[PDB]
Amino acid sequence: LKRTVDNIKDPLFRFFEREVKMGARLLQDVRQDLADVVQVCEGKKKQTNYLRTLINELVKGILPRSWSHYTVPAGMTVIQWVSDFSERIKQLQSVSQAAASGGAKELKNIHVCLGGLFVPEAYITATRQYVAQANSWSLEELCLEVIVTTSQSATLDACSFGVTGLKLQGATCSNNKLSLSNAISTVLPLTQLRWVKQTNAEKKANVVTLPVYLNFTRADLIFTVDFEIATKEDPRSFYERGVAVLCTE
Amino acid sequence: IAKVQADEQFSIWLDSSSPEQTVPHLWSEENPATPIGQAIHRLLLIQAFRPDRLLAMAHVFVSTNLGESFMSIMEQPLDLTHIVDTEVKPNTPVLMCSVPGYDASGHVEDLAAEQNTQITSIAIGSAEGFNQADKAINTAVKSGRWVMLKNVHLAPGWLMQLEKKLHSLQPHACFRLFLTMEINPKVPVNLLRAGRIFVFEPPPGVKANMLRTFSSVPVSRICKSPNERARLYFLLAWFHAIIQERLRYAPLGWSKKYEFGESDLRSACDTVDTWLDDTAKGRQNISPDKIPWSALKTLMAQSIYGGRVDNEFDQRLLNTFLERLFTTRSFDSEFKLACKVDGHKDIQMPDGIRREEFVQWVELLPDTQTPSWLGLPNNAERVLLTTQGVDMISKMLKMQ
Amino acid sequence: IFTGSADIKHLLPVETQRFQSISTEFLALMKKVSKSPLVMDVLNIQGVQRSLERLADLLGKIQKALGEYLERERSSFPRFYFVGDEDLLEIIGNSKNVAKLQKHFKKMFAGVSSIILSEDNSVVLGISSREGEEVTFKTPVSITEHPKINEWLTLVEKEMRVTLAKLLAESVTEVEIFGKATSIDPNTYITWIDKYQAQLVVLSAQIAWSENVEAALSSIGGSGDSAPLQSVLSNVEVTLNVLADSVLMEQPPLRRRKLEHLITELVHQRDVTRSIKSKIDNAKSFEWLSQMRFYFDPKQTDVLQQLSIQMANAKFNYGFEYLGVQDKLVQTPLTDRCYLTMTQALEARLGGSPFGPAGTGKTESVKALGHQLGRFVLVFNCDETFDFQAMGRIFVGLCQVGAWGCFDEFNRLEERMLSAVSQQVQCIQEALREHSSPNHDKASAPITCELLNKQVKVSPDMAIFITMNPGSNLPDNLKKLFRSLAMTKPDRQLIAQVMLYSQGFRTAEVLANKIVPFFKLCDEQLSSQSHYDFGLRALKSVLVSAGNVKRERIQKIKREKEERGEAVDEGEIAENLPEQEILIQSVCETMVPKLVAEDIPLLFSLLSDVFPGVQYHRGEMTALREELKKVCQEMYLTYGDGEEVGGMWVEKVLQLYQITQINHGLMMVGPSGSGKSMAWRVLLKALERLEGVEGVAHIIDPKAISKDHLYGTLDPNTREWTDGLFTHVLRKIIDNVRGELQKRQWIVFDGDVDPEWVENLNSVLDDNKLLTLPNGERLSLPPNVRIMFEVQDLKYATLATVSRCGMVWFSEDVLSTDMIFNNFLARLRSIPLDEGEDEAQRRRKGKEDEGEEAASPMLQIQRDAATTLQPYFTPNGLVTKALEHAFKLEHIMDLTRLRCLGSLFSMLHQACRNVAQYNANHPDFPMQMEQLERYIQRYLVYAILWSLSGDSRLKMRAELGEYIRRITTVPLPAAPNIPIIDYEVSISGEWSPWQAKVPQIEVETHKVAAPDVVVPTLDTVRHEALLYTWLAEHKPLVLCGPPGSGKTMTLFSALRALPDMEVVGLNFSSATTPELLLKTFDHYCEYRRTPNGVVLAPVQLGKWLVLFCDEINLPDMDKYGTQRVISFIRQMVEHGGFYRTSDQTWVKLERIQFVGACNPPTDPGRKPLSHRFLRHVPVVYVDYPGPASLTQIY
Ligand SMILES: Nc1ncnc2c1ncn2[C@@H]1O[C@H](COP(=O)(O)OP(=O)(O)NP(=O)(O)O)[C@@H](O)[C@H]1O
Ligand SMILES: Nc1ncnc2c1ncn2[C@@H]1O[C@H](COP(=O)(O)OP(=O)(O)OP(=O)(O)O)[C@@H](O)[C@H]1O
Ligand SMILES: Nc1ncnc2c1ncn2[C@@H]1O[C@H](COP(=O)(O)OP(=O)(O)O)[C@@H](O)[C@H]1O
Ligand SMILES: [Mg+2]
Ligand SMILES: [Mg+2]
Ligand SMILES: [Mg+2]
Repeated sequence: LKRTVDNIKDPLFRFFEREVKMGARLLQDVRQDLADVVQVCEGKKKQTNYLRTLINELVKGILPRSWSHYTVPAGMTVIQWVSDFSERIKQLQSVSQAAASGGAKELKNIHVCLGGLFVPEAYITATRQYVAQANSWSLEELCLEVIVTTSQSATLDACSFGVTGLKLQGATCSNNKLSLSNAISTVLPLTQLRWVKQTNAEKKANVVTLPVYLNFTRADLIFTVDFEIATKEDPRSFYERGVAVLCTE
Repeated sequence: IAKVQADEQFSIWLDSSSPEQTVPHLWSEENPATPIGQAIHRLLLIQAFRPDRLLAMAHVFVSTNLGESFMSIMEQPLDLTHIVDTEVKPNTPVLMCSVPGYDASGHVEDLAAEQNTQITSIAIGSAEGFNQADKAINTAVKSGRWVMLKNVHLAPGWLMQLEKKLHSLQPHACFRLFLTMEINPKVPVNLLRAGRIFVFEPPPGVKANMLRTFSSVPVSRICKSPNERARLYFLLAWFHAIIQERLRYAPLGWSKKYEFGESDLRSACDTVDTWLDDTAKGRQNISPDKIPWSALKTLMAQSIYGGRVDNEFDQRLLNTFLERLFTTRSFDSEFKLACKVDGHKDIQMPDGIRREEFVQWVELLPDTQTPSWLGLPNNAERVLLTTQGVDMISKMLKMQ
Repeated sequence: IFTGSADIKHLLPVETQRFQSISTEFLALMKKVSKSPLVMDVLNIQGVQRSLERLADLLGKIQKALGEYLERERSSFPRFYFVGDEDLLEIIGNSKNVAKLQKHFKKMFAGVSSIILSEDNSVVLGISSREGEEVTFKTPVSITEHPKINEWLTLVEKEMRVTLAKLLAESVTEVEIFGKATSIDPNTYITWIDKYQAQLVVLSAQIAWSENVEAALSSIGGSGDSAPLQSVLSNVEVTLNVLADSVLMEQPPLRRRKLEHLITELVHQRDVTRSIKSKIDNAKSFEWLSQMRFYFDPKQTDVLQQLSIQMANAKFNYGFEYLGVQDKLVQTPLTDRCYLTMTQALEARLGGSPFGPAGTGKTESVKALGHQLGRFVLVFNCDETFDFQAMGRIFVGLCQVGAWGCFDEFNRLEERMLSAVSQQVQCIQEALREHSSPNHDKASAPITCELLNKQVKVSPDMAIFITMNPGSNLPDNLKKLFRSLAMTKPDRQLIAQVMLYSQGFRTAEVLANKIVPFFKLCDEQLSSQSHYDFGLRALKSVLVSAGNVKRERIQKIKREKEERGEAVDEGEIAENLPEQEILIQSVCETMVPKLVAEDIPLLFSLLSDVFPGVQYHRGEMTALREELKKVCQEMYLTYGDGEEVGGMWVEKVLQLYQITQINHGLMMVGPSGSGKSMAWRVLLKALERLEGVEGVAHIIDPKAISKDHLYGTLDPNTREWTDGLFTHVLRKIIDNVRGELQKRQWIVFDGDVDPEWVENLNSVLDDNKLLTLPNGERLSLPPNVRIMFEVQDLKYATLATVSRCGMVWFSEDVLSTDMIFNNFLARLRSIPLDEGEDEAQRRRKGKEDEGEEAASPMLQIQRDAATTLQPYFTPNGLVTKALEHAFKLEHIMDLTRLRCLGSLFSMLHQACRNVAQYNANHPDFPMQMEQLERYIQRYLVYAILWSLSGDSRLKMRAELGEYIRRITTVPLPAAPNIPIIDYEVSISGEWSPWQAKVPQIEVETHKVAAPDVVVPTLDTVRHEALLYTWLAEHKPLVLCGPPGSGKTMTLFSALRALPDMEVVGLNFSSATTPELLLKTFDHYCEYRRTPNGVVLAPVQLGKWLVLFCDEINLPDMDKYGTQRVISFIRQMVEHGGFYRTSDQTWVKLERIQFVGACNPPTDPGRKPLSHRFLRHVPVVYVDYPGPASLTQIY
């Protein structure tokens, strides 16, 4: 990303710049390692110790430790990693195009897949500050209101940001209302993160707090979402059944 | 694609409980495939359609290749008699590795009891323990006696020295050295390589966990006045099972695999004893309202079991379990230990007020446990299965 | 042992007599051996083997008898297990000199730092804390009646406990009046607080609150009305209001700390009482039982059983250990859970293991719980500085005295130490578990553990805590003996709220909810920097500083109103006062000096995000500002205010001044050439002129000399002590031979910081302000002395050193290129080049140098030169744009701005010197400005090309020449296909090809390829001109290039061509150290004691010594990446001298130069030179001669 005077002022721009910085570094590293593997398998490169262990891990499917400079699910194979890496770098290219041409403000209107980002919690922090700066509000008086919209590309308010790829585990979000589900996981269409001024309203008994875990391993917590309980369902059922939100599945 | 769309029973098969036993013919080939060819084609179809059943289908593939009774020995209980007497040489140690928290020394204790062979059991970990161990090893090698060395994972270097000593030593034909461990990476590779290894895992399930719990807790301890004490233990036992079995279904059950084990159970039993003794003050019976439910719930949620829990959502889950189980309502005749079990019918807490009644209720539990017993959805098992299936394939890649 | 203290002989008379007899025999034997030192002769001594065996037997017996005596003394006074054998021998041996025992009380006791003796020092009147708080014994302990150290020391400990118990009883009796009241008088409350010790004050208030709530709950149960609990809450709120009113006022530091502790206590008490909400009506309800409750029973005869502290099931007794004035912790829900879990583990006889990320308050919570129970807690830091050999002795001490032991991070121990300490902890914890065994006789309970191969009795009151940091788990033997607790997320919001409330802030909650997320933002949005610290400790320090700022604003307003006729009201001043502005001011004053240039806009952006509309206004310092402006004018530096040129540098020097005011040790960690040295020198001179206090600086490069030569060393054979450089400087100031104290002494280091030479400085930089020597002397840091580090980076610096020192980061944006251009032009217009010693002191003697404008023809010539150079040296001047292009070009060395700028300035100096020599050679026709202008413009272009592209290859030199041709209007040579760098600027403005100056020499038949014959070629004459230019100014010129290019021969030939020049070849290698340069100076130079000082000058008068160092790159770096000889050369070329390792005196160089040659740093075995060294050296890339030069030579 091309940093300019106005660009560095935007928290979203700074986040995306850090993301693409890390993405490019890993992209070239992995590509150079794969090129060395191709050269060895073609017969024109000698197997060094690092090359030998890398080839052994790729043949056995063990994820190389030199790779995965960001947070990844534990025990995941090399194929799952390269597929996810390709998707993440494609998202980074699309974000790069929007930032370079679409302008800085387009970064507000673009829908970001939290799974693709290396540090989505930094994205949530950026969004909060953005809202605070635009509305001249203090940062700590902002609380996150989540509205899942099934309408494609639903209108984005000034403080409403689009996020895709969210997966709801063991629940179905209908009309922004959760209902216990026996399905393995239900993909949330377009989750809208709205940063609203914090009120003194008492959390209703029909409100449940769900963790938004980074991946299916539930090892990294990104943030929490307050959802409404549909029908006569106890929140203790949501707690026991392990209902949660995953940035990536 | 064409076969999938054209088939009418494909949908019900995809929604079947055991699709691996009724996999439809969805492949095209010039000549009829041999039984192993049909087995591998079904294996591919199951992997594509119903990965959770892959393991089951993998066992079918092994059966269609190595016979229907290839694995059947493993489900049978281990018979250490012949193995230790013959398969094992006198100079080959019998390594008995359990999962952390499990014990395997009782197996060889009973083996020596039935074999009428004198065995000396020695707990390793202290220098006096080391001296007792090596002197008893010398006595047994010169006299053909059995040696037990418990928890030898605590002394890795001493294990290396023991392996070196055994390599040169020439034992008597009846000498048998058993070393019990809890499966640690600290165990030397040379000791594992130069010794027969037996891996012991507890039988999974709420019923087995509660049976192990009741057995460990002294009968006299659960029999002490007031008579309500036993019921408390039952709840505690149930709670322990409900969490430990839930640990199998991580990360859906618990966000991470905590070390809920015997130490927490002993601490909770001690807490129950102390607080119930303080409340009763010698009375033979106390009202269910008088029991310090708040004290027990708080100490188990923040101190006994909640100490290991660092996630706030795992702590919330633990608090919900404790608030559901440890109440006065648990002393009613209609208290429901687990609701919506299997989608119909729910577990009822036993009406008895004696330890033997609770153990009888545990022993008559149906052998149809589902994650609904633990509060989890019944599909959780499927998730576990599919994970294991993927895991198997990953392991099969590492053997390439 | 027997020649260290005279009283040791009195303690062990038999052993002393025995050793004297053995020593006689051994010395006779050693004299016999010294007569005939041959091994065969020694082996042939009659009965030598039997004599040595007898000596070994007897010596072993005495050593054992001594060990048994030490063990008996330790057993009599168990706290002696906390001091080593040497310390214990000092304690018992120095019985008469009681004042030597005061240095060991900190190890034995918790808060007892000293004991207060009588006038005759024969009666222990009482004890004292490190802060200064004292506790007078009800019945003083008499040393004369109990001469044995063990006896009277045990009596001191017992009287400590008894006094504390009685004073607590009195304090509780007094504070029950305040508890049972509706309006606490502030004066009476402050009097009570002043009367009693801080721990006793807090404990008495806790006891009073617990008694009131206990009585209330019982009353509520019978009455059925929550009135009693409401009254308790009201009383707590009234006392909190009184405490707030007191803490706004001006209080002594001890009373201020007591007030803060009381506020932290009462906030928690009010929170617990409010938690009235849950409608508790019984004293046995777990909502009350789970709270730590204090039941004081003064009628108990045993002091250790007078106060009971009960939490849930657990019930302990107050140990009544004097803790001094400790740091009370905000009782957050996480700390409440920690207290509950650890008390439950202690009651269950299990140890505690709080685990989590570093900085979550684990060991602090353990220590706070130990101090709440009146226990002595020892925290064992499990880092590399861990006393493994003393662990068993300390464990025995903990078992015997009933003290607590906390391990800071038990997983940081290596495998062997981890296993051994785990075994010891396991045996002690099994012994503790034995105490929960009913079968064991309670009446007679000698529970013992196997420690130090002996049966050590374990007191039931001791405990072991094992703090861990996952990412890991407890050792397998300790897993079943310890209760783990996840302390992973401290409640920073409540901590900040309570601390801000204790500092007088009325909007404590809002400010906390603002400052915690702000610190999270900075910790996650500022450049990853090692010196950055946004943790809980830094947040607490920021809050304390904000309280200080609030109080200083209040005092300023009060003083202003007192000067006027307006009435004074502290509460009114506090009310009409912005707390958010004070918080932002404290945050800025603490964090901005540590920020890099990129993070300041970020910091202010995040700040505005959290604090909207609140602006930070830097304090105005007009007096220091005008002094700084005068000094900068005197030193030709550029000054500016705010956004003006030099504004960033001036704000940096102001920040450095404020850091000097706050801390005694501090660091400048800007990159090379960022104005650090000029900043602190200008500040020193400005302070000199402003305050009137003389300023003296001691620049001590810590790597040009060894650690032994820096801190001194003592000979183990003869016990002869030598003062090191830093120790000599510190002792000189402490001696005050010439009233050193009356002068501001700054000890600047100006060298790389590593964890090897700062270990002895850690105690100096700490709050101790003390230097401990291997001799044993304890040198106290004087108040005027300021230890200052001027470094480039902190890659190899410990976090301890960084934390102990203030931080001022001098980013390269502080120093602007315009500022350096202005400095160069001012120096050129002011300082005459030809004048040396003369007109150098005349600059200082003349405030404005009136009447000395035409000092010399040199000065007029260079003033005219500065006029012609002025247009080019503008913000967008040719020089700037060329410098940007130079950065774009690739170079053989790591490019720095100041290396190129210094090379350019020296070339311009040589240009004006050439004008001078032309004027001298033609008196009749002075160089008219017309020709002078043309010549200077052309030479400016020449110097730009040779300074910016000197490192570059010929292609990049051509690229820079083409860029200059495109961006300039000066007439460049019109050669179609010849580079501009191939032309010389003659005396006239016209260019002339270098090939014209190349002669056609003829070599004789022999010596055809001699290693001293140099055929003059274009490259040779061009480089020789560059050498003459940069050696007229005595710069450390370096030629770099591929091997075989001709660096060594051209350098040697040009140096030998100069008549008054002694060339010394010093071939460097990886084994090269500064002692090579010292040997060279000893061989070729002499030291003379001039009145100014020691001067090192060549023995041959009227000659300059040049040290041709052939391979600058080769000297190997340390494991912290530093070439010591390169740092030595850098010191000798920057500061113009060094320090003798024998006299510890400054030696100024005279008539000594340095010249270097190198191969490219990318070559194997060559290390890149430091930027602080490359700043002074002009580097030239000596490439291969090329077809024409090769054709001519061969
Ligand atoms: N102008 C010249 N006149 C005569 N001989 C030259 C000249 N330039 C290079 N040479 C020859 O080139 C070689 C240079 O030797 P030397 O001066 O030791 O090179 P260097 O730059 O010091 N290389 P190294 O020290 O190995 O990195 C010798 O063999 C010289 O004879
Ligand atoms: N305020 C100023 N105005 C003009 N020029 C300045 C100013 N401060 C410094 N300079 C110039 O910049 C040069 C570098 O400054 P200084 O010697 O203080 O650097 P330093 O940070 O100590 O660097 P090093 O790491 O090389 O020791 C000075 O020699 C001087 O020429
Ligand atoms: N309840 C509290 N009140 C005040 N300060 C606290 C509290 N808890 C933690 N802290 C601060 O947090 C820091 C943590 O330091 P420490 O506990 O020594 O390291 P660790 O947390 O790694 O054990 C301490 O400086 C302490 O001042
Ligand atoms: Mg720490
Ligand atoms: Mg400097
Ligand atoms: Mg050379």
